[PDB]
Amino acid sequence: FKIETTPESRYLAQIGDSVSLTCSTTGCESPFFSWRTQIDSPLNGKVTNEGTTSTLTMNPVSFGNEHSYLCTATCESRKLEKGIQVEIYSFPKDPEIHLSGPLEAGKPITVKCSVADVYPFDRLEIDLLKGDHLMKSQEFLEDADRKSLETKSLEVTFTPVIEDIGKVLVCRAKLHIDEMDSVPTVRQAVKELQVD
Amino acid sequence: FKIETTPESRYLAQIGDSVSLTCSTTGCESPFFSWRTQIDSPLNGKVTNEGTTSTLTMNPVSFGNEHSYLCTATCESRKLEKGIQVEIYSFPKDPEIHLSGPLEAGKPITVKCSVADVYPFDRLEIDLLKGDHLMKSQEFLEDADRKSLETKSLEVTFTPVIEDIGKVLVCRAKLHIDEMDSVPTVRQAVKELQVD
Repeated sequence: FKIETTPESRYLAQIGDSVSLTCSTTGCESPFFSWRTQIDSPLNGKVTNEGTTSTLTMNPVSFGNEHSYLCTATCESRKLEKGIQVEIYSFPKDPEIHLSGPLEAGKPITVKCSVADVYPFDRLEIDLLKGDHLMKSQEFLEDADRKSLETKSLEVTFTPVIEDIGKVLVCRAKLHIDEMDSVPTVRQAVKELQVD
Repeated sequence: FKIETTPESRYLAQIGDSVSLTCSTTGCESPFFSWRTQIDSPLNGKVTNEGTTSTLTMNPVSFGNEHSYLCTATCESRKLEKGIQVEIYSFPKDPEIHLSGPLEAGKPITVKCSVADVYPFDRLEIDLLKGDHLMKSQEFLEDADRKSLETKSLEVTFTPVIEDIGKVLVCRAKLHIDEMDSVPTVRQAVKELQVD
C-alpha cells in the first residue's frame, strides 16, 4: 500500500490559525492511522479518522504544535511513516519607540525600540535609525529555545547635537519569514526628535 | 479639566482577543494623551489620538499586555492620570486523552490527560473521571514558568474490569478565571474503553 500527506512535508502557520494536516493511504482496505510528534509528547491537536484519511486538526495552532508530526499508517501488519514539520510565525504589531526624556544639550537620551509577539526570534532583526543612518541593529539567536511571545528589544544611548532636532528616529522590525526572499517582512515606527 | 476611561477600571481579556482602552477629557480644548504601564515598559499595543480621546488598541492581546495601563491626560500645563488593569487568561483547547495502549480486561494501562495553552496555571484543575467517578484530579499552584503556555498533564494507570466496557473515560479541565461565576470554565474530552 502507499502513504501520502497534505501538505507534502511542511506547514508554516501563523499562531492562532486553524491548522489541518491529513494522512491518507491507497492500496489498503482497512488502514489504521496514528499520529505522534518526534518525541512522543502530547499532540495538542485532535485526530479524526474517516475512511482512508486521518486528519490532525490543531486549532488554534500554538507553540505546542511546533513539531515534526509523524503519521504512521498501518495496513495488515505493515506500517509506513511520513512526517510534516509544523512551523509557526507571529508578526502582528508594529514596533514601538520610547525615549528616556526630551532633547537636552549635553544630556544623553536612551531610545528603546521594541516589538511585541513576534515569532520566530532567530529570524528577527530590529534596526534603529536616525534619519537614513543606522544607529544600531539587534539580532536574537542566543535567547535559545524560548518559544513564548516575549517582547524583543533594541536599546541605544546617544547625546543629542543641535543638528538632530527635527530628524526622525526610525525603528524597523524585520522578520525573515520567507527564506527565498532577499527582502524581509517589515513593520516600522517613527518618532520625531523635537526639542524640549 | 476632567479625565475619563472605558472601561472604568479593569478588563479581563482572553489571549488572542482584540482589546481597546480609550481615554478622554472634558473641559479641555487641546489635550494631549500618553499611555504607559505601571512599570514604564512597552505598551505592546497601538495608540491613536482623535480630538479629545486616545485609544490603546491591543490586538491580539497577549502576555505583554498583562498590566495596569495608565492614561496621562495633559491640559495646558496640567496633568491627570487614570488607570485600567488588564487581566488576561487562555483556555483555547479541549483536553486530550491518551491511553498507554491496548485495552485488555485486567491489564494496567496509563491514561495521560493533557491541556494545552492554559493561563494561568494556578487557576487550573484537570480531572480524570470514569462515569461520575473521579479517579484523579490535578492542580498546578506550583509552576516554574508563569507566562509559559506549556501543556499540562495528569497521568493515572489502572486495570479495568469487564464492567468498565461501555463506561466512558472523562477528562475535564476546569479553569476558574471568573470570580463572579460559581462554576469554573470547563472543557472536556471523553474516550470510551471499547472492547471485543
